[PDB]
Amino acid sequence: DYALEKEKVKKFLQEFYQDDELGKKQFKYGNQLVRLAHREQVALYVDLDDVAEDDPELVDSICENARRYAKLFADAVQELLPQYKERQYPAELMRRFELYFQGPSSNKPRVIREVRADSVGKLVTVRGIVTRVSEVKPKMVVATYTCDQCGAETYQPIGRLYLQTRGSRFIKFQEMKMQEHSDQVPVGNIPRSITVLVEGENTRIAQPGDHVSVTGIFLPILRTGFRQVVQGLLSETYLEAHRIVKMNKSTREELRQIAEEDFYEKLAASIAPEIYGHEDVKKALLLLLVGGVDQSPRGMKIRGNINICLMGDPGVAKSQLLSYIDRLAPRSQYTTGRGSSGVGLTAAVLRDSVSGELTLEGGALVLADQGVCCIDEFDKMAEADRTAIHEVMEQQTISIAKAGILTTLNA
Amino acid sequence: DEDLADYLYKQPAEHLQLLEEAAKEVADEVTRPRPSGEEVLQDIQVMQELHMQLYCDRYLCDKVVPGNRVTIMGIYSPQEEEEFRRLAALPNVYEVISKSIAPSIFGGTDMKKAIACLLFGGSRKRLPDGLTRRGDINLLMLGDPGTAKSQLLKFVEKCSPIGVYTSGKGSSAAGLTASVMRDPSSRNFIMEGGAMVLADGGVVCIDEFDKMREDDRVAIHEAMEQQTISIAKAGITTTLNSRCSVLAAANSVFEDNIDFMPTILSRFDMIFLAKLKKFIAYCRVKCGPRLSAEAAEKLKNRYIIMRSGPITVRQLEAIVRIAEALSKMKLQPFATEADVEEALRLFQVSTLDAALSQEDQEMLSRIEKQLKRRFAIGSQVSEHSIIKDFTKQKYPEHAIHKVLQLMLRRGEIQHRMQRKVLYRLK
Amino acid sequence: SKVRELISDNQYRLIVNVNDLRRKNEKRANRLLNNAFEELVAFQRALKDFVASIDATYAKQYEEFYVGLEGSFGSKHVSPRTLTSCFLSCVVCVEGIVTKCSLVRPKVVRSVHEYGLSVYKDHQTITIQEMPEKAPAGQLPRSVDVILDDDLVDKAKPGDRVQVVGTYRCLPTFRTVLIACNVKQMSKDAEDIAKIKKFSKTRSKDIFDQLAKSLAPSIHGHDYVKKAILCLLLGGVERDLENGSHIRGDINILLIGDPSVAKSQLLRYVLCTAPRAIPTTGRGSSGVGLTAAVTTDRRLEAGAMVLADRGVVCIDEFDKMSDMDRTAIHEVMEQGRVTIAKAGIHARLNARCSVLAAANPVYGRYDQYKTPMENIGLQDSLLSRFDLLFIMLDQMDPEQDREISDHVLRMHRYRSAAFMKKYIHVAKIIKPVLTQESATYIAEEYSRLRSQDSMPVTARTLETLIRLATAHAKARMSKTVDLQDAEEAVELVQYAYF
Repeated sequence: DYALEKEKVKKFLQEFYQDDELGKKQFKYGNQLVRLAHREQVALYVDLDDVAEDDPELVDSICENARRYAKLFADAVQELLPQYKERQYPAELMRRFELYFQGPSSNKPRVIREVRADSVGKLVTVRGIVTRVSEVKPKMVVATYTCDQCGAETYQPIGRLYLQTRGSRFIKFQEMKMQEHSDQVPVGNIPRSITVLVEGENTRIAQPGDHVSVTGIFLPILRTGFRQVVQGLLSETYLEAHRIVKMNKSTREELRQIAEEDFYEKLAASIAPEIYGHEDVKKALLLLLVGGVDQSPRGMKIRGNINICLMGDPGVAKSQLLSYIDRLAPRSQYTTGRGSSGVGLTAAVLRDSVSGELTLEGGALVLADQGVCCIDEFDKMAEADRTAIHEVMEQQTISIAKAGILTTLNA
Repeated sequence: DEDLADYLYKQPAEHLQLLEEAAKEVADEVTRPRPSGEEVLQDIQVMQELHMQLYCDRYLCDKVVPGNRVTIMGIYSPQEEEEFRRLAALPNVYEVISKSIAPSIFGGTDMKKAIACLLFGGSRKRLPDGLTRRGDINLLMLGDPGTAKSQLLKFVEKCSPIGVYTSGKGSSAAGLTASVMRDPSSRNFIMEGGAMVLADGGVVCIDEFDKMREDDRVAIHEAMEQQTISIAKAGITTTLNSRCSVLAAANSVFEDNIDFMPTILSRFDMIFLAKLKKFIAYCRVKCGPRLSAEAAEKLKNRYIIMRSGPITVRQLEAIVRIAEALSKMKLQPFATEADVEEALRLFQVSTLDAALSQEDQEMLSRIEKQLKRRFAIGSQVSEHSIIKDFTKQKYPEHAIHKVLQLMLRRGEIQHRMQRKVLYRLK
Repeated sequence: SKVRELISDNQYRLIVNVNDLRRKNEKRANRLLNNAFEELVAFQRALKDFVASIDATYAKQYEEFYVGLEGSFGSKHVSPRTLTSCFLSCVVCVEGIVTKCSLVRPKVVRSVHEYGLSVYKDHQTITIQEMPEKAPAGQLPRSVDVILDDDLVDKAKPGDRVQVVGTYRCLPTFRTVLIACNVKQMSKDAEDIAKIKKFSKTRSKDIFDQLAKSLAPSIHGHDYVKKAILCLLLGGVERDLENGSHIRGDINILLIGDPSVAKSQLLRYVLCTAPRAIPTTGRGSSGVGLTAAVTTDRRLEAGAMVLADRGVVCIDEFDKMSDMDRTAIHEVMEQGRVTIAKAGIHARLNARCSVLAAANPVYGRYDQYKTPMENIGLQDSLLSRFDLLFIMLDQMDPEQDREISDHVLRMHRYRSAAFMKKYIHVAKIIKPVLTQESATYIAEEYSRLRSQDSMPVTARTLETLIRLATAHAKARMSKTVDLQDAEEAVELVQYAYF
């Protein structure tokens, strides 16, 4: 069905921009098309839900073949330009003009562990927690090369030859690391985290720690290379994040009989079970288990921080509860005094192999954007780790003053 | 038989192919049920240097180590006792035993006389519960060279039928013990062996034992203690007999004076023709001697006299080997207190050698004086400089290694900090 | 019906025992030739005839209809050491140790060797050396790793010793693996019994005061630590730590002294008597308790504290270790799981491993003066973390030293071991569960001792005292604790305090 219905999708794409009046006497998707040829918007996203209402083909099918129905979404868009155009690959061939995807919950944001051999070629979305923010670069995609004896532009994606930028096809890209939410891991496992493939205007966009959107999805630029999916030498499908988007925001005693009685009486008697009493402490833990993050507009930005210290470690095996706390506490991470460097909390940088130059990846604090920060042995966090602490006093406090990087991250 | 023997010698590779086929022909004609349960073949199959490569694969892969009791299972493309009995009868044989062994170019009688004990050694004790025990006392020969200790060790070496002269700071990839390595083809094994390896049961002339490689050093400490080492790889149960004996030759360095193990000089004793090869063997082959209890009485008494004096405990042990040499010098069932007392006269010297004649309690004080009470971070107090302050404080490189660079062994906070602060700062 | 129970909404793979296996015919999923390559695909294609009768939805080529072929196997049932080309392309009921594991990925579209023609496959190999704990006193392996197919991948984890049957995945020279077929955990799935029931009577004798000596054959003194050595030899492998955890009874012990102060020997005895026990000394340079994430291969060279899972170790020269090995032990002692996460190997692999530890009087010989917390410099918390910290002090006791060399020599030979090992197995699966009265007696005297040693930890000390009473009653094969079993522990912990 896939390799030879090229006319349909082109016919389809010839009509889907025409399939409504929502782009002002044009469909919304066509709203961008005049904006595309005029270079008003250059990248595109796609709400695939609008197609399944009349044709789940290219919806279930792209869900079966992201690449092809990615790649085939393009090759129509390739020859669709002259229909809206205000004026191998000719030079302009979507050269700075890009396509992304979106739509129903058939592509629910999946788990970093749940990438699969099934996830190859898959339509792919993810949420989770961010880190490993690389130094962006530009990045060529096509060696617009020279047939010097012959003159005009020549394109390879790849001896006496030169490979020359003036017509070549480039992009701004990064590496990223999505991480599990610390919420869907009530488990004896590592909260997994992923090498992410990151590109487009969805680079230079966001910080670590965010709970976010993704679409980890193949580019239309190639199906497999010269032929179908079967090949002999192949680098990795990792997470080709399209439409990375923040998550600002995703038992009643009125219908039930629950919040009526004092949690500040009751919640003690149902939290800290092993604990040998001293629920008094637990209250603040309860308070911190409430936190104070979601503020009313009185500028109380310090409301979020319940900044407690407990003094002395085989206190009941109070060593234990922080796991209990983290067993309670999502958005939560545990660390120890002398277990690692400040990047147990903070962040630091060096080269990587896969993609992206010098990914800043960060610690618990960098992981704990409005989280719950849990420590062993605060004393051994010697002067180095005494410090961003003493900044993290001040909320968004992972500040840098280094040659190439001088940011702060939102501790 | 007749139709195979001479043929099989020059032409093994086919006339025996008839046999196992003839065996398969008989085994089939033995007319059991004939499924492919061929693994019990190697049951009904019954019914390197002493290099060479030998048939070590599918049935043959990984059976034993080399140089063993050479049972060559395949083919690759008395009246002298009577003298020795007279020597065993002979009273002052001990000294010609001491001195017929001796180029009198050099050497205290005691020093040789260790060797005169050494070749007889202790015993190999298949004792009471699982665990066995040594039987062979070891010697650590330090001091100045200019001795022909080479010739001496070579004396032992070309005395030793079991025993090889070893080197140095290693050589090739055989250890002083069971080093191994990777066949490029699948890295099945490289039984590189060691110096005790070819000499297991013999004696090892370890040249510059101090200068050996650290690779075996972590290993040698035990098989020297244990006379066997374990291959500590992934799933290798094998632990190899390191039952060779010692000729641990190095220079007086610089049990305080080891690279990183000043107790391992525990593992030795205190050193600062083919007639024999017939002699010593038979009693090395026989004896199975013991110790007279009446000496054990004096021993227990003596050690109480020495406890009025681990050193003692292992000295207990070392004596228990030394006088055990004498019964083998004497073909005895057990050893008399004269042996012990002589062995004490042997060992008391070695103890006086063990003597040399203060604790480290002066050190950590003055170092903790220096480490934080002078300066925690150690800046300006660094081993670029404080070395001189150690040269002032008479704490040599060995001693700061004995203390300072093992104050980090103590988990010393500002020091191990300093080990990284002045890793580059000084 | 015998083929309709296969839920292929779920994982298509099945478990199959041999008794129902022989009942079918060719092309109806039997196995009677043991000619797997035809017998498997024919089984699957028989299943593909069964599913097409059950659900044509379930009849899909991307679904492989695989199986483990688990039950009553035997004729092939051996170890990697013992898995030879007589089984070449045969299904062997592999028992072994999952220690030295591999690195992960999907595989690529296996095309030469529906999301496109040739999708990746969730896959890696995983190592199996032969089952060591019954293995030779000394012997090299010819072992192998083993393929984990998609649904089987990440099922079990390194360090297990397991019951896994599958197909001797040889290549043509002579290089192989298995493809598991399926795992069962022998690690989960487990004659003189009545004799032990005769031996183990309280009418028989006090085994405890005996047996500590009946395996301490060559030790004058330390009769406390023998019982400790027994106690650490004793103990279960599970605490009902619901929704949390605490100090536990697998906790591990430290000792002070030289060998010939019995150090190595005790360990050697603990080693000679190490059933479910591996040792070390100090540094133990071979990924001590780690997988080590082994380069350009990648392997998981799962260390002792993986290899020691459901075990107890001996440490000699505990001081020797790296600070990281000083460190990571500290918590993984607590966790009992090996927090590893470099570029690649992320896990907290279980560390169900006790230890006995020994190390040196630092720069002493005597080293009496100070708290081992700096007397012996492996300083802080580890010691408080440890079960116990006894010192075989080098106190001249001439009246004993008189005896000691005699005590040397009654063993010199001028001219009951396995009995423990057969005792201990039966003990190791019992639970001497609580008694109020003992518990009263425990709860009686903790506070006393806690008060007595005033002139030491409630959240902890009780829990070892718990375990300490356990080993007593466990050695008794009793099913609930005796108030005397609860007693000697108080004496024992008192003997820690003397």
